[PDB]
Amino acid sequence: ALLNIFDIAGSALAAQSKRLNVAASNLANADSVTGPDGQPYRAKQVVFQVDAAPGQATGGVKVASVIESQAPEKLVYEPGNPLADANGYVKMPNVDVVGEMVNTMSASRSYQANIEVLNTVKSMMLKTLTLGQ
Amino acid sequence: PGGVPGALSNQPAPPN
Amino acid sequence: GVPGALSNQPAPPNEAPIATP
Amino acid sequence: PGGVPGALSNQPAPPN
Amino acid sequence: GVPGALSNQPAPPNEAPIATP
Amino acid sequence: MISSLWIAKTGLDAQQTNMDVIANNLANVSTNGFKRQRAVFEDLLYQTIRQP
Amino acid sequence: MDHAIYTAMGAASQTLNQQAVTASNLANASTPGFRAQLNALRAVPVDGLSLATRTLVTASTPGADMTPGQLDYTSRPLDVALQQDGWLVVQAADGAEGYTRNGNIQVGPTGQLTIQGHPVIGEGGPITVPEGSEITIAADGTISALNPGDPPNTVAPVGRLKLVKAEGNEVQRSDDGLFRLTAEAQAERGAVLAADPSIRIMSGVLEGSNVKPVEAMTDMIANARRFEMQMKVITSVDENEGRANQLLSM
Amino acid sequence: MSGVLEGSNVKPVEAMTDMIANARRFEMQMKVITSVDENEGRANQLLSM
Amino acid sequence: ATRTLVTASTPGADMTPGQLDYTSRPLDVALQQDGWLVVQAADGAEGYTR
Repeated sequence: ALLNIFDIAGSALAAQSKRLNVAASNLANADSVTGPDGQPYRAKQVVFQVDAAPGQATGGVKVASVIESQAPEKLVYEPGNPLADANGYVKMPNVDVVGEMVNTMSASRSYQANIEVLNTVKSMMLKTLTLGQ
Repeated sequence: PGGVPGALSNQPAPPN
Repeated sequence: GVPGALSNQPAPPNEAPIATP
Repeated sequence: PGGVPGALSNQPAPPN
Repeated sequence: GVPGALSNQPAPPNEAPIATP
Repeated sequence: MISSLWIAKTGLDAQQTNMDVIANNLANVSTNGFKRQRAVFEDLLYQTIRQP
Repeated sequence: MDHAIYTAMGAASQTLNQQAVTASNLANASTPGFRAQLNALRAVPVDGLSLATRTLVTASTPGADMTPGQLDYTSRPLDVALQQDGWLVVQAADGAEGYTRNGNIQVGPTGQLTIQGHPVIGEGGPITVPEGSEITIAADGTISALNPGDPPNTVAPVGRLKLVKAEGNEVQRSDDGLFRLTAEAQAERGAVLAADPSIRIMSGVLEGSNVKPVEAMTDMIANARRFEMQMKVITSVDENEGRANQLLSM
Repeated sequence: MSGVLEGSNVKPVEAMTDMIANARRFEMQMKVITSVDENEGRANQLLSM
Repeated sequence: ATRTLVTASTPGADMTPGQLDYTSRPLDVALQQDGWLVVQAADGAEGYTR
């Protein structure tokens, strides 16, 4: 069925947009020292998984949740900082800059691929309506 | 069934 | 509240505070 | 209703 | 089977060990 | 703060502090009963990314 | 995408990790009794079906460099330097036993010997010196204390520093910079290292850091070139996928 | 202390490092902006027919 | 919640003492660390300086 392709590709587009948004947020806040609660900015990551509940193996993509990374927060020595711990260490984000740049580019590429899939399926469905004049 | 789609799942890691 | 669905109630107004108070 | 679109609204501002 | 063909069973899990046991 | 522009900045600051100590020692040569200073440095916490 | 970008990206990120290790080594070029960290790339091949073409790279630190360091002559009887392959023993942060090379021994007001704030360990445990007394350290670690006011005939031994022998392959740098015995080495040599009577120390000389500058420079040059190479591969892969996406049209 | 004057406490190493980080952080933001702008065009073209 | 913006703030100032030059002037005065001179501000208020 070509109609379900609309839902599949729309889900893919939304998920990749969310992934690119997470990557952009990580890139922007790579040097943030604090948040509103005084906690360091932890790198965010989306969780991709299929959505084929009505008895299928393939159904597209959906973002289950956004999770903060468990890699070690970078400790910088600064004793004058109000946020420094007992040893004088301040926690800083664990953002991987090269990783987030590659994530941005890859998300853009797969987003574009899904755009092309949607356009092709729309063209095919348009051509179908002229079956036998 | 899935995980982080990108850098955090395409890098070698120690086992659990 | 599944994203992309339709709900009777409007979405709550989002806020981005720089300080908790 | 609505306000300034674009840069001014999608920028953090002091609460008021 | 040959790459790009169709099989009846899933491919085995992909793992890259940093150091072999 | 790419973790390599911070680590080298820390070293630059340490060398500048050592140079300040040396300059203070040299400027106070003619003073009476002056005890020379010596700078001592220690590396900070080592961060373990992945266990052996 | 083509996951070839995820190989060059890993190679570019591990290069930044290597640069962060090298810069950390360079920052400690004046730290007394410092052991430079060794950095090395290791290739891990991804196993699976069908054609093995992907081999990722990770930065690892195979121990440290034990090459004896420089000796600065400071005319101070408390600053000692160890013979090559010899370690001083101190009490670690969590009440454990750790090894070091920093001989900058300090005397507190109460009379206890410390190194970098950690208590110094002898054969009798932590060493307590008579309060406000001159200290001389022998070649084999014996400590002589002279009480001010009393004649120099009063000089008598008090305690002996614990000096141990350990190679590079046996010790591992803990997170606080203090070396400790590795698991395999600990299982064979016991929990606590017995003092070696053959270890000699020199009083009045302080050991510096063994950070080799030429190797550091060459490493930074090579790291920059490798990072640029991976960036050129990443750009090529991205450009390839951008056109390949045109196959889905019409 | 009389007869001495206190100058500024601006650290040059910190300022230079901060300026380098600022420049190379902007460039990345400009790359992300360009990527999003390029992405929006094909999404807009999706609305045809 | 995927969008996290960033804003640049100035958390006070740096109070590390600066360089001290020696001008043979009896009026030039320098203060010990964490010490301030007191002046009368423009708006009739009380201000502290180094």
